[PDB]
Amino acid sequence: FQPTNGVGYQPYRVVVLSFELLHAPATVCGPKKSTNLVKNKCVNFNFNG
Amino acid sequence: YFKIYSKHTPINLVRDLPQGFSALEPLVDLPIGINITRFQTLLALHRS
Repeated sequence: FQPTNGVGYQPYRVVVLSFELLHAPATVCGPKKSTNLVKNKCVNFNFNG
Repeated sequence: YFKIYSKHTPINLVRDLPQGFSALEPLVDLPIGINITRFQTLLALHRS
């Protein structure tokens, strides 16, 4: 690995993420997005599922 | 899911279980996903 090499010979760091689902409880979940709380109005609420 | 419920109670009885009511609060739910069929208590020795 030299700094003057071509782009096809330059070092590339590779990270491969493998996602599997098993019968065990899935714990690596995506972000739980939240919005600001609004009170005193008829709204559709989703609190912790 | 491994549910651990626990309760701390201040007693002053010497030998047996006291007679009374105390509901155990849920302390922690563990995502373990494993088979468990046997258990064992862990104690502490006193050395002198």
